Amino acid sequence: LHFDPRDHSLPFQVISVAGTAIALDYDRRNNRIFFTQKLNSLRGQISYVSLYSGSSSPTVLLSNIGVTDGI
Amino acid sequence: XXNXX
Amino acid sequence: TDESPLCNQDSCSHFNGGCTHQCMQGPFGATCLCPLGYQLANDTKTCEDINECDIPGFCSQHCVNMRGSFRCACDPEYTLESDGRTCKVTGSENPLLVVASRDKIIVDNITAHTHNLYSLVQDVSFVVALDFDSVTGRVFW
Amino acid sequence: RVPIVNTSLVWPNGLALDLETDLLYWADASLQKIERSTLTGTNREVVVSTAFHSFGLTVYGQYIYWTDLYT
Amino acid sequence: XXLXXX
Amino acid sequence: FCDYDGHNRRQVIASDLVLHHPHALTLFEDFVYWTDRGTRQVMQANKWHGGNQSVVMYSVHQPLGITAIHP
Ligand SMILES: *[C@@H]1O[C@H](CO)[C@@H](O)[C@H](O[C@@H]2O[C@H](CO)[C@@H](O)[C@H](O)[C@H]2NC(C)=O)[C@H]1NC(C)=O
Ligand SMILES: *[C@@H]1O[C@H](CO)[C@@H](O[C@@H]2O[C@H](CO)[C@@H](O)[C@H](O)[C@H]2NC(C)=O)[C@H](O)[C@H]1NC(C)=O
Ligand SMILES: *[C@@H]1O[C@H](CO)[C@@H](O[C@@H]2O[C@H](CO)[C@@H](O)[C@H](O)[C@H]2NC(C)=O)[C@H](O)[C@H]1NC(C)=O
Ligand SMILES: *[C@@H]1O[C@H](CO)[C@@H](O[C@@H]2O[C@H](CO)[C@@H](O)[C@H](O)[C@H]2NC(C)=O)[C@H](O)[C@H]1NC(C)=O
Ligand SMILES: *[C@@H]1O[C@H](CO)[C@@H](O)[C@H](O)[C@H]1NC(C)=O
Ligand SMILES: [Ca+2]
Ligand SMILES: [Ca+2]
Repeated sequence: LHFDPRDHSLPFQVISVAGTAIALDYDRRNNRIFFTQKLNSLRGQISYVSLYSGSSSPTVLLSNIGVTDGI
Repeated sequence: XXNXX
Repeated sequence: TDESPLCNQDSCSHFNGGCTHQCMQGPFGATCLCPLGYQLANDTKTCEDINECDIPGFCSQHCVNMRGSFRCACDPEYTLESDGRTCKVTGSENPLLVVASRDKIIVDNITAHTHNLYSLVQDVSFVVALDFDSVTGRVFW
Repeated sequence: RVPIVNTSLVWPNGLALDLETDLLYWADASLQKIERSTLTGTNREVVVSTAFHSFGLTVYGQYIYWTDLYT
Repeated sequence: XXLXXX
Repeated sequence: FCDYDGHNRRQVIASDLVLHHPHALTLFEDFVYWTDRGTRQVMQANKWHGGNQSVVMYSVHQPLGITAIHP
């Protein structure tokens, strides 16, 4: 989402992920966003995806955590 | 409501 | 900070430094100061009056602007407070607030600011409009 | 580990930090307001007097962005 | 809520 | 609010989420009271800057009409 309310162009195409994503933070150096995924209300993952595009897909950094509401 | 996800 | 943005201003010996009021000539050039109810000009050349009546709700009724102050007055139903800006109703009668929920007119006693609620009338089915007549002390709906 | 603000918070879902001015922002889901303060929590103030069920919060430039779960 | 009181 | 000729139009609450669907309105001294059909409440605020907001009461049904009884 652009900061301009009058700009309707999406900064990047929507990225699909497994489960339900919750909390986000961006890494400037590698252009990657770390995000938590909540699954079956009992388990969770921390995954990242590259914003360099080039057909990049999300991959998991850590699993078997649980509900995780902050990064 | 409920303060979950 | 030695080459301050406020430097190379003449000392107050330069005919009060052109300030229209009390004057200061500190380490940062010079500074003009104004009494209460006044403000500095954009170029700090002269003091300028605050139009205290141009800010809404500064004075509750009939604000009047003076050269360096303000004058206020309120309608014969109101009495001015210690501060020359606020007035309250002169009556011993407190306000009551009346509202129309579907089944019931609700009256609120704003007495001792406690907000004590009670019904006005029992037989009501769907009230929409509300007003009152002070001459006969009746509530219309 | 010390508490910064601990008086009247219920459901502080959101928290943000502005490096430019070193103020701390947070949002309450139940109180439905967004508050600012110094890092020490002294100059506490209310920024938004009704923010509904805010979850996330982020400050960039001159604006604070927050997601609302209710609307 | 639609504006029409009815 | 505005003059009898519509001049000097001014805002006492604007760009505030606390209004959802206000219906009717009342003044007394320096307070304004209004009924909200969305929140089903009657509110109180300072009639010049909207700044000192509170709920007067919660209604089961939509509160439609309001008036202040006073000479
Ligand atoms: C919301 O996200 C969940 C978790 O990833 C996802 O399951 C929902 O999409 C659909 O849910 C159906 C029931 O679980 C399932 O039958 C369907 O295959 C699934 N679709 C995909 C693409 O996985 C998401 N729902 C919505 C409304 O966004
Ligand atoms: C609602 O407002 C009326 C008017 O102020 C109150 O009636 C008077 O209350 C005082 C203090 O209790 C008494 O001295 C008077 O005798 C009352 N009037 C009558 C006719 O008796 C009324 O009490 C208020 N309601 C509440 C609960 O505060
Ligand atoms: C809320 O936080 C304040 C600190 O900001 C707590 O105040 C301290 O409480 C301890 C005892 O637990 C005292 O020894 C300190 O002197 C207090 N500090 C100050 C500056 O007053 C307060 O106890 C906390 N309250 C709750 C409910 O946790
Ligand atoms: C709400 O009521 C408060 C007091 O309960 C008023 O607070 C003062 O308002 C001025 C003008 O905006 C501020 O500069 C002061 O710093 C406030 N004083 C204190 C002790 O906080 C206030 O005017 C009312 N309205 C608003 C907009 O908050
Ligand atoms: C004072 O300066 C500001 C900034 O340049 C300008 O916007 C404003 O209109 C000026 N006011 C007056 C009274 O000259
Ligand atoms: Ca004046
Ligand atoms: Ca609306």
